[PDB]
Amino acid sequence: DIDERNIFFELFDRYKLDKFSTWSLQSKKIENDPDFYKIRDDTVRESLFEEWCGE
Repeated sequence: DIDERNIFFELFDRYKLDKFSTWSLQSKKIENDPDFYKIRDDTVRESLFEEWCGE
């Protein structure tokens, strides 16, 4: 419940995604990384990205 989210943006910056371009080009990219599995809810993972994008 919003806490853990910033972890993924953090991961998401760690690998400098594009939080706007695609969810997965960024996430299928962070995929194999144990950090995509920080949260077992994939339905939350991509919601992360959108907040962090302009967070």
